[PDB]
Amino acid sequence: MKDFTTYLSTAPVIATIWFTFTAGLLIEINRYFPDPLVF
Amino acid sequence: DIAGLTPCSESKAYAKLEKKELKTLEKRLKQYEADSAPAVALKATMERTKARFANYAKAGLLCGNDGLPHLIADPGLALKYGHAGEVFIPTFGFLYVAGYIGYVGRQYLIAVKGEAKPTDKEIIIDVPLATKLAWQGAGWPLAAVQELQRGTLLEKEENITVSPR
Amino acid sequence: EVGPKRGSLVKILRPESYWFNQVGKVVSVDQSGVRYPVVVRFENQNYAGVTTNNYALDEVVAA
Amino acid sequence: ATKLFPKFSQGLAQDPTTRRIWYGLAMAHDFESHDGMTEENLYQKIFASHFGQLSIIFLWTSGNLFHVAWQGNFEQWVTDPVHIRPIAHAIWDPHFGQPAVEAFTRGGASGPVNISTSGVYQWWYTIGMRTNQDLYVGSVFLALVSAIFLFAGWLHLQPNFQPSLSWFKDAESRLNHHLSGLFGVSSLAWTGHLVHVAIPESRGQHVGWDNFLSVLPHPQGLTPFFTGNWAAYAQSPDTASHVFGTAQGSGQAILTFLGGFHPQTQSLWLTDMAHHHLAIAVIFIVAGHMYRTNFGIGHRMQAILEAHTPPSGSLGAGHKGLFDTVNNSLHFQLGLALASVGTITSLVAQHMYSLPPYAFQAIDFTTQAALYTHHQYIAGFIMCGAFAHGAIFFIRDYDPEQNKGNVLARMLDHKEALISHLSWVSLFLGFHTLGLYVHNDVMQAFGTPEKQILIEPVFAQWIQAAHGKALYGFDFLLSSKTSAAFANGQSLWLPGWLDAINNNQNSLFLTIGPGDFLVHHAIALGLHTTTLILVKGALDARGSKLMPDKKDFGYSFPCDGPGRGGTCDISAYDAFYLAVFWMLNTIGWVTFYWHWKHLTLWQGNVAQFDESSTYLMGWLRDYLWLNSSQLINGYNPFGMNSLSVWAWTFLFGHLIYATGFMFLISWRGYWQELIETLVWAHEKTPLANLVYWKDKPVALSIVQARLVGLAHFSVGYIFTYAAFLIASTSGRF
Amino acid sequence: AHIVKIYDTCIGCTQCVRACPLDVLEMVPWDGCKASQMASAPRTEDCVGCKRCETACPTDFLSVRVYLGSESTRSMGLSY
Amino acid sequence: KAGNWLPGSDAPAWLPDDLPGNYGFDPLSLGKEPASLKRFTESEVIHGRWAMLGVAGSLAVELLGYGNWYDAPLWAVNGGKATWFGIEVPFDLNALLAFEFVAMAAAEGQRGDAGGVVYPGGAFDPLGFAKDSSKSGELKLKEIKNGRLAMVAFLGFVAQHAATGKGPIAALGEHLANPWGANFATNGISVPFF
Amino acid sequence: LDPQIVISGSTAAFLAIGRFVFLGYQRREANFDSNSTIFATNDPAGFNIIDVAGWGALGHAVGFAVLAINSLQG
Amino acid sequence: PFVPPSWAPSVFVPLTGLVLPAIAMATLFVYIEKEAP
Repeated sequence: MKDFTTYLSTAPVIATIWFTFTAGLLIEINRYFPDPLVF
Repeated sequence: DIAGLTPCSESKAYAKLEKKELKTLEKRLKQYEADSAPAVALKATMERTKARFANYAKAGLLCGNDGLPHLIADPGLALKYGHAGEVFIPTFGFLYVAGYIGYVGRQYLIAVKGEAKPTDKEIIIDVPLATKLAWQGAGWPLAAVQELQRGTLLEKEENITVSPR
Repeated sequence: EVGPKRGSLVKILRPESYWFNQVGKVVSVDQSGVRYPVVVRFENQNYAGVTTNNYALDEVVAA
Repeated sequence: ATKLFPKFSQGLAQDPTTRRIWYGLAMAHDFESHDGMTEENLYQKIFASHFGQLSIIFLWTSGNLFHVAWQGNFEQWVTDPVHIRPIAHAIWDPHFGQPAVEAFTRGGASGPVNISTSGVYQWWYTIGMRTNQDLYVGSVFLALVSAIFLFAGWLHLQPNFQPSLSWFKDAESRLNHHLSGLFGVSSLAWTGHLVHVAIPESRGQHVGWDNFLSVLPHPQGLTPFFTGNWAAYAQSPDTASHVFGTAQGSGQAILTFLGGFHPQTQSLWLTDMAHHHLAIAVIFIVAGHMYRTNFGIGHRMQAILEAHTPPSGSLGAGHKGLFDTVNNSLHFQLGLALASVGTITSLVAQHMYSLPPYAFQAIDFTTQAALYTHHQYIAGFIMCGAFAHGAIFFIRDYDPEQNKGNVLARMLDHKEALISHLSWVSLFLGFHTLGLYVHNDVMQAFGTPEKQILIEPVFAQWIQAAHGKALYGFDFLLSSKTSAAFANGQSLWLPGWLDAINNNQNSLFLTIGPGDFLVHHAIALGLHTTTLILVKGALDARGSKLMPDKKDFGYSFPCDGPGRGGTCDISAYDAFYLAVFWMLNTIGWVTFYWHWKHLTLWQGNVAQFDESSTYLMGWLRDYLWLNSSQLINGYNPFGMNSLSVWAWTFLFGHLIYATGFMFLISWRGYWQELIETLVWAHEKTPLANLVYWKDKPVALSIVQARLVGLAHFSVGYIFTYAAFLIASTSGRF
Repeated sequence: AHIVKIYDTCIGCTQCVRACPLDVLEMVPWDGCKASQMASAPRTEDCVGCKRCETACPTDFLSVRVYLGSESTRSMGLSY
Repeated sequence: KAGNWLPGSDAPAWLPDDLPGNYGFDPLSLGKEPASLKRFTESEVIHGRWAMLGVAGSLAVELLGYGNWYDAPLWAVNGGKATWFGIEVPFDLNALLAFEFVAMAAAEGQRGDAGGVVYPGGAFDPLGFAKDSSKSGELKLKEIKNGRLAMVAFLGFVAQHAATGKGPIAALGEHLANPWGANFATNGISVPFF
Repeated sequence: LDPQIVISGSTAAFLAIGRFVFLGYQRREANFDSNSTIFATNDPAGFNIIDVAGWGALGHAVGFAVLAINSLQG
Repeated sequence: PFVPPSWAPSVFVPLTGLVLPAIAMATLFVYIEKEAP
């Protein structure tokens, strides 16, 4: 499992998971708060 | 008001634009039934359009002669005529998140720099240390200002490589 | 016995060198009268992929 | 063996390949690189070159005057300068068929002629030309002046006439004579022409060489000048109902400062221009007595430079030794001159479109578009040349031992910081401008134009309100009636200026919105990136970490080989090469913005530009696609019209651009191998191997390839935009 | 012809001579390095300027430098 | 040292102890260079003297009843004649510029040619109040302190006039009439958000 | 405004401030500022023809500026 | 006057386009290939 976690800790896998999390957060934010143009 | 613009709550072109969008959506909706998925989707889009226009007019935005809103970038005008939510508050929000990400990355680099093989820590991310620094980066402006006051934020001239001039 | 001690860290003062103002570990100092007897090994390679070089006695400063 | 050409390089003359011809042609003006070149001979060669260039300029001007007087319609255009198109010259092309002959036959001519877009008609009509005889006399005079300049260029190279080396380095005398004589006396003479010829000719009185010695320019006759009552010269100016060229409503004043524009011609007043030239003539003449030459009084530029070092040591040694590193370096002087010239050229373009100086120039839309675009592209090329010569100065004439601790050495001391900050500015501007444009494009595509980001340019609008524009409502400085700045000009020039700036029918401080803000940010991005490339190439010209000895290889060289990972485009010449593309792109953006805003203004619908300039789809469809419908229709299967030449030029520029892409993408090696195969084919072919070449055929060099590709790119770019601009503006109006 | 120069930082590793494809460089005796050898360029009239020797040099900075000079038949590597 | 401008802060090393008005106030380190500090001393003394005379004149004109300092040159802009102490002056604006320019040029030229002299004495001291250099120390401090105070007072005069429209005495009477209700925080010009 | 009085007064006044006020300063700056012609004169303070021409030019320019400004009636 | 005749373009255009460029091209080509003594 140590090798599997080390593989999941590589730059492309970490980048994929992080961008998926950030994109999902932004998408859900725009979903529950439609059309935010100002504060 | 500011720069010859009128508020969106009292602009005729703004209302005409809203009526144009609702008209084309309603025209597209008339071709379907009443209890079908495309009709419900179109009604949801129309409700979203109404809420968006109402929220933009409620926010006190300034519209132009085209019926579209305008942003106030001058700090004085924004804080004087109630337009700080357009470009001021989001500016400070981006500054906080930008310095947040920058400080987290800088801390990770400085932490892995003293190890045996920093290149391995760069291609293979150390998730526990990175997560700890990501959670600790909430005090980035305080830590950055304290670093600047101590003189440890910058590197000396003699320790940086330069061209032979 | 002349020159820096083997295994120490020195700074490169040669302006045309890739490692100018950079730290490198001393490998060996030649005991002859050669112009560049100090051998310095660096962790970071140059554009040619080389990590070792030969510098003079005054071209390296202890740091 | 060794050939006679080139005569200035024995090494190039010994080259037995085709590279000898190309290199000899491209290094003829590189006087410092010839065989047996000294400083005195170098300066003498440049002096002769200057005279030859002046002769070429004057001969070209005389040719324009002669063709307008011969094939032009200047005598008929002056009577109706609103409904008559100017004629450049006739067309004699045996390739033209009958439809081409009747299609180009326009403008009241008897044959095929070209309609001019240079605007020389308005300029000559404003300065005083009325008949074709005046243009003929001017052409003859300019041709004789050009011949005298050519003879002077030949005479100054012969013995007993060649200037000494110390004469060329007399900076104090040369600068005093250029500030007092070439600038002040010339401006004073122009004031004399405006008061004696232009002003009386614009009021219906013909004043020429046959009657100017008996006609008084003012009814008081030089008396108020000697008595100090100059205020009498501004009395009785031209009224608001004055007709240009006639005496109807014409005043008697010769030096006024009414400001604004003429109500009919929509151009600057002649009296104000004469007063302007007089004031600047007095200022330049007075400024011409600042340096000590041969009479004890004056200054020494070396003393002023050496006496300008701050005590805190912030600038190091300050400007010590700057006099020697500039007076002894021709590339430094050329770079300074080109930088100032390019900035002045851009200033000319902006001031001429906003403040029209020639009569009936604002109504000519094609003239405005072509003149502005021409001057802006010339200014961009000149700026790139200034930075290129700065890099040449660092490689060839920089001396670190003489410039030790001054501002010049400190530039190379922190060059990494400068390049890094320029990179940050360019990156920020590019990311934000592109992001806002793509965001607006997506909002327009999704049917929600109210969701796009439209930042109002409050800073520039605030400046416009300070100038006197009351559309925004800031009401301050010249906009508020109770301000001292406003009440202090109400009796001299503010009435006309305010009446002209508040009018939205002219190009004097046009109304701006979010589209103007965004395109201005794009302009700033282009300027910063071009400056980044040029500055980085000039500072890294003497060496960097990749090439610590780049100063020993010269300004232009191919590369350092494939070693060290690769050294492609490492010279400063390559930095200039990559910067030319950014200059063309920046000028393309500024000219696109100018053309679209003025097109929407002339068409009477500025809202179209204000609503479609925020998203790139509007720029691509409403400006590039909407205005090219008439251009590409110049020739089709249904026939052709006078706009077919612009369509051919459009396709011509596209072809040249695409041809440049070949030299830009494909590189030498493949071509050299192909050439070797062709050499074998010619050598092994009967009835053809008897005809052998005198120069061995070889592929073009890397530097030559970059230059050829850049030249094709620039020529195609310029011809394509000029053809589209002239065709769209001429067909639309 | 191109200008090929050898500087005193040469360690006598003989890699530049082996990488030369037209036999321009050679090794001569010397007393400035442990190998007691130094690179030399006595046949620069045949050098084309491929800079393979510069690529093969391991010193920082390089010990062998090639400067493009007057082009000729041998320098351009033409078989015609 | 006369005192400490920041109680508990070390005084700058480039400031001498015997300098008049030496309070150690120099956060920007402008007087670090010895040559620059030499020019700044005479510059401050000359500025203080001019400001003292200007403040005294501006106060005297309004105290006597001949308008404020801002209304003083108003006669030359719209058909008026200068009145000094209620006496008519027969001099136009052009004649005043020539006389003042020549007189000031001569005076300042001799002063500049002297070589940066701060304390001339002799003909400038007919009463002999600073004959001995031992007792001039306690009198030079008074001059520099009054000069700095008058400089601040003149700057305040200009600021209060540009922000209210009234003269120095008029602003004092209004403030004495309503201190809490009429100050810089109530003019609407100084602090915009108040 | 009389032109003769203004021009004469302006020229004489600037020649006076050039001969009795700014002569030493100009001579000291000209010395430190460091084929020619030496203009020897019998003036005890070295006020040669070059300085006279320069100061007279400044005086005439200022006098004509004063005359012009007063001529504008402002 | 300085006005050229009506037939001037019909003679100067073919001259400047075919006579002058051919002579100039031939002269320049001969000059480039001149061998030094």
